[PDB]
Amino acid sequence: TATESYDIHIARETAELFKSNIFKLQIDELLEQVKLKQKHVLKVEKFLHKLYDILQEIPDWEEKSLAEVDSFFKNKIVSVPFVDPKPIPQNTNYKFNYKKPDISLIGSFALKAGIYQPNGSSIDTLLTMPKELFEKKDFLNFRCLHKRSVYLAYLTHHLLILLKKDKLDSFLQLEYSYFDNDPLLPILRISCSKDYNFYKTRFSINLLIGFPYKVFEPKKLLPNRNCIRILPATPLYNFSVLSSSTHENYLKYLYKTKKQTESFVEATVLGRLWLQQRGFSSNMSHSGSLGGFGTFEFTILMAALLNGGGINSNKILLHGFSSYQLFKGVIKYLATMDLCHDGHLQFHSNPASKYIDEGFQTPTLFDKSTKVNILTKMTVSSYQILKEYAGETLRMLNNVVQDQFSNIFLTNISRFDNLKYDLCYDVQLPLGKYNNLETSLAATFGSMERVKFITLENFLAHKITNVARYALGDRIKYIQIEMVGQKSDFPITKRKVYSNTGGNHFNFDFVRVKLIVNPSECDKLVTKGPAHSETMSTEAAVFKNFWGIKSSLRRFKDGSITHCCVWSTSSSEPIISSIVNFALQKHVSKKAQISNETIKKFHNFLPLPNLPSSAKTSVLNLSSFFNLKKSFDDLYKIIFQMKLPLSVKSILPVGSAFRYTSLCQPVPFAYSDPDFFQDVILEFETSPKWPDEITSLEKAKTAFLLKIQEELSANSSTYRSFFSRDESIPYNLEIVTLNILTPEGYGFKFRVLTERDEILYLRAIANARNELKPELEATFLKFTAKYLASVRHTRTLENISHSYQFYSPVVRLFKRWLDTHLLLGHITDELAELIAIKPFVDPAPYFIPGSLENGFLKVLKFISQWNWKDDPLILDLVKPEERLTLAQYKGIQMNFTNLRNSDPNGTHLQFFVASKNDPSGILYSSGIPLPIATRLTALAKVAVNLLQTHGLNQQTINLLFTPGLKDYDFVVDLRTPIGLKSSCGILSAPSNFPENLNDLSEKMDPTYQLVKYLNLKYKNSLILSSRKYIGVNGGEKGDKNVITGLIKPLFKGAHKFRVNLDCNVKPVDDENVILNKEAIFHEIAAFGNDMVINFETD
Amino acid sequence: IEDISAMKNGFIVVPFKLPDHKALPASLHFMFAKRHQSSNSNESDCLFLVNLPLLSNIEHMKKFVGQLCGKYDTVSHVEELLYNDEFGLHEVDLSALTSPRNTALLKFVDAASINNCWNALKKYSNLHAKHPNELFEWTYTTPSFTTFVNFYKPLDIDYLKEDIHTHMA
Repeated sequence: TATESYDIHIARETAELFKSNIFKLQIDELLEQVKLKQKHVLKVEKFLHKLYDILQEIPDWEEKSLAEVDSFFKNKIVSVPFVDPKPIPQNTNYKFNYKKPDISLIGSFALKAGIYQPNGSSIDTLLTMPKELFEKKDFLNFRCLHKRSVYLAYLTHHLLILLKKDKLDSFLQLEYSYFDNDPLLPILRISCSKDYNFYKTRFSINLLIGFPYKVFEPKKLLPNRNCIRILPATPLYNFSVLSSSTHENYLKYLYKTKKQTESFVEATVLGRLWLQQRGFSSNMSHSGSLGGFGTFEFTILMAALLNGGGINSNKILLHGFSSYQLFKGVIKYLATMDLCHDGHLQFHSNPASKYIDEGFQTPTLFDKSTKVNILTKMTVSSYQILKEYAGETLRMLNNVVQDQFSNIFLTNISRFDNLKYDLCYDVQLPLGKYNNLETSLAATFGSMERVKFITLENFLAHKITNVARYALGDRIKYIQIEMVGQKSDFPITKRKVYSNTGGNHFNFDFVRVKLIVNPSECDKLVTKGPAHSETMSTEAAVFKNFWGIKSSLRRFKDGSITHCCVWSTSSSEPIISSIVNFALQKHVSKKAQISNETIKKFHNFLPLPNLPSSAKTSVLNLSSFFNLKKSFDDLYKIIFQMKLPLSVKSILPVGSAFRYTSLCQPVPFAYSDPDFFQDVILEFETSPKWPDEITSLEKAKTAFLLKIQEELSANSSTYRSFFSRDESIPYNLEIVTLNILTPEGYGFKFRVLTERDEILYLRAIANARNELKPELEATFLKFTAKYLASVRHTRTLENISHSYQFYSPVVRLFKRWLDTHLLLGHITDELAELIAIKPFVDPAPYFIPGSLENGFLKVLKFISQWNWKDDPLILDLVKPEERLTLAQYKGIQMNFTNLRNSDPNGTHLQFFVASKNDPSGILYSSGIPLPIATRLTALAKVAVNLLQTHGLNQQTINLLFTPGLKDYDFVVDLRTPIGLKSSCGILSAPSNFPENLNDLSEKMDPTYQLVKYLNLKYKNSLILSSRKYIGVNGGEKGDKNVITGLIKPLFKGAHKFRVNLDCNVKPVDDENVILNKEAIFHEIAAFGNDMVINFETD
Repeated sequence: IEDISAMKNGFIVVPFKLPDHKALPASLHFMFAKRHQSSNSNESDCLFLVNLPLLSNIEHMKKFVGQLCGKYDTVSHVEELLYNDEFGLHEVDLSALTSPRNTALLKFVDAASINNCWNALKKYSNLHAKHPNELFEWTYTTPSFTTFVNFYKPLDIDYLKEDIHTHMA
């Protein structure tokens, strides 16, 4: 009913209003920003008018034999752009002629939907050859196309004459190209160099040669029909021929729809930009490009959805929809309504559009009026990717919290293949000439293939796609084959695009195979094939032939026996690399050379643990961490079950190993590793007997640890234990940890937490004089991070890591990178972890990372673009579709803006990083010196720039992990007397704990303590940085460290002598003093003494 | 600069020659000293010292005062170095709250000891100008490998047990 409909409509409007209104204003602004100025439209319309005159003056010539046209052109500059197969005298009875064309405009310019493009835009001018130039059999065997090419050539010759005459040839540029990069459809392109000069408008003019509507029986050109007699259907060929007859038809259809629908043009601009950012266009995708779906296809789809589109032909879009509603509705349809394997859309350009739930296994948008499949230019692989981008955009459009406009329209994700995709393989294919293919190509490219695929390039891209898809199975989600160096333009003096690059005579330099990985399956040992039975099924025969020597039979745990291939894991590369190499060399070309060295370099920058079969262990394998947890679990039981004066309530392990983030994988007995001792929080049942002052409280806690240690030593003597001071909570001098060494070779440090602790820190803040409150706040923050927030941080990251399998190795590599640049000492592990998770929990408009390279580069890219003065980082630490609500998100944003009100430049707090775990945004990022924050940003920019400039390769990757050590006041080289690489558990093996536990210390980093105490002494005046992981980053033996020093800007000039200056100073007169550099240098040299090898000063 | 023996606020300038290090290319460290005024009983006969050299301790300060006594044939006995918290570890009394950085006091055994030292320091402060080579070298305590790794060692269990057992009684 009308009232029912109205109520639903109002309910929906209200539900969508918040985002709808915001989006509209953003849309309005974008459209103004990209608006074509009327002066430019008018200026090209002036040239277009002259062009029409000139063209109208080209005289008809005469019916000519192929011999005659050949003679006509032989002596002239212009060549006929005959398509392959070019006509031979022996097989061409018909003849050729030119007569005056009907001129018309098509495309965006004709629909007045043009936008300002820095790169420029094309105006498509349609020149229809008269019907009498055609015989009704001309749709067959390239006849109409050869007629078309001569027609274009004759036109181009006479146009050149007439342009010379009007003096226009001095600023005009003429060249051949292919319409939509379709090699069957050469066109002429006119462009301007620096009154009819339209250079400043950024337009180019394409002269499209078309056929009259319905010159050939449309039913004879259906996708399932053959039109090249050699029979196999010729859908590619048929599309080129049939659509050459429908250009005006579609312009009329789109113009009519535009007139009916107020926001059509605006929605068209939104579609164009959305597709453009994602690397899509109308260009032919069959020859190794991402596309077949550009502005034209978007508008045709939108128009179809404005006249039905449901499974029962119901309207999807209404004529009164805002541009937001139109765009969103098209995206939603693309996301959810399958047009390839499971269905297709039928429409009538001349009646209601109907979704039909049978698929043709190729992208299909079928016009019942014209018999054209609008989506012919799209490969299956291009369509699958389009549908995923549509799904992601639909999710973004439904986000009622974080603003997605920039992600949707304003972010080019296509600039860098290594960010857009997870793995990219460069494939050299020196196939030689066409006559060489019998040996250079493993598959036959014969008569049937040429008829179906038209070009070798189409055949080759499809072959490589099909081979890689079958070989990789569920290891991947999406694939693109790219013909790199492919050209679309060629001189008017040439028949076609010619190439001799890449050791071949085809239109590409090499091929790039680009993958979106499936992390749950990508590095599995077994490629599963068909079931084994008595006689070979077709599927099993195919599998066996495809894999050859790699194929075997295997019994699975469930009792099944199937054909399979078994691969070897490697720490250095994904199994995918082996498979691509094997499959391409076997089934594409024996001459194929496959390389992907970038992924190996990133893999090899993760420290290799000294564990059995380490070099053969997947980067995705977490066994090291699982084995540590298993050891902990055994100890947990013993302590939890102990009879003590209070019962144990909780034992909560909170160390980096429990959330898979430790820089090095844990190795038994590797006690040199900074992360060897894993923190555990121990809580007893509540008790009113805990002391009400911090010294007595800590001693009471220690008394319980003593009882635990006593019981452990008595009845569980394969565990060893000792007590250690924790000096990291400033001014709490009595904290003791119980350090337990398990028989499996792992270390755990236990601290007690009571319900009294937080109360005492809060009381200390309340009691402190105003001047001191900041220091007590900082102490309380350190306490909170260690004892309170560590449990939720660890539980959250452990849990969601299962949905983000590449996060663990990515964050570990990120920490390694931070430590190589001496930053890790100032950046908490939690802050590093939360920055690194950004590309995983908030990937848009990219996909979630599916390789080590992809994730790591995304973290650096994020940092490079993060203006931490202006913007917070707010994370929804959840698995992919508990999320922050609108109110919660705005409340966190207000924490940031409040902070910036009194800290507008981020002098006190730079990186605001918040989540549901920490809405304050400052728990893990407080107390960082400003120069350290700026250096981190600077290094990320340096990294991104190095890669944009010099590309991603072995040399530039090495540079990412090399410190520059420039712009420092001083640099000190240290060497420890004993190398720690081995005892850190890194392969360049620890086997026991020392007899005397006092000797654990002999394999610990003395330079860590050195730098710790230097920072404590000189906190007021200097910033000192060093490596935290000497085993990892201290060279071949793990014995070299560096200290860099910065004098705080506060101490570069003189000051009044005051008793509380807290700086090593010298007098400059009897009233004023200045920092004394020479004395400080001698102090530092003396402090490190024999370990100080070199000391450089600015 | 050599002519600056005392600062305007009453602090005497007390320079030391810095020992050589293999890794560095005769520089001075400047400590500052003034007589301490305190109505507090345990802060009697003290010099307030600003900018003590790295890792200053009672042994180093006794050596210094002894060199002064030898040079100027005088008698001065040092009792204690007070409030030398070079690493800032005791800057806030968390214990009290839950119920002068880079400076210290050098305490002498009696009024005569400090007076003698103070007179000797006055003459010491004029050496920079008159006889710079007569300034005393400060030889830093130089922590060994063992000293740095000691920070990692277990707490002594028997000391700990005793400490905890007694405090809890």
